[PDB]
Amino acid sequence: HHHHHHMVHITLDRNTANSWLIISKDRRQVRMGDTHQNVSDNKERFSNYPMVLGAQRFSSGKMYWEVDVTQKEAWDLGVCRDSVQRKGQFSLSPENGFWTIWLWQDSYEAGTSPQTTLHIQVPPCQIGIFVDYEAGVVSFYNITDHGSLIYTFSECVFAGPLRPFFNVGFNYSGGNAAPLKLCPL
Ligand SMILES: O=C(NC1CC1)c1cnn2cccnc12
Repeated sequence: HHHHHHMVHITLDRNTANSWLIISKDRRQVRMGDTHQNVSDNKERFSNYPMVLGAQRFSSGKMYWEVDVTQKEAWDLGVCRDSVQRKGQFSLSPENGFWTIWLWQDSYEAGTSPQTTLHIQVPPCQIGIFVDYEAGVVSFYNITDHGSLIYTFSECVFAGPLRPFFNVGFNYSGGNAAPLKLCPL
């Protein structure tokens, strides 16, 4: 690709975070805590899953950012509608306002309904996420493998402002404590 020049500075929005997440002072890293993080509940917080949104809202243009996933067993990344459901159980699908990929149990999948098998030869340590609002496109790139394409959602129906979306995953195994980190430009 050649999308790096639409690079945007993403930061995490503490107020949207699940109450077990720990966001770094610079708002560029997030990890699962071993307990509730002593914050009040609010209507923005994802209740059921270890999710958090970026602070930035996008309604036009082309946007690109990169996320470090080093040594994680499980995660979800992409974008979502600002109006996605926060409370209770839900599936990650474009019908529910999410454009995502994930790692789960040694397989990578795109958040279609039903989910789509990805073919990645080089397990990624960093993921690039590209959004073209006007074109209706969300694309994912393997930064570890010279920027190779992972997946493209096209004909997307955003139907409102978009926010960067993150899921650090549960850590039942003790092997998924590592953070998600927004990578420098
Ligand atoms: O964005 C959408 N689809 C594209 C990404 C694959 C999309 C969002 N809601 N919805 C409802 C019916 C059909 N397609 C949709």
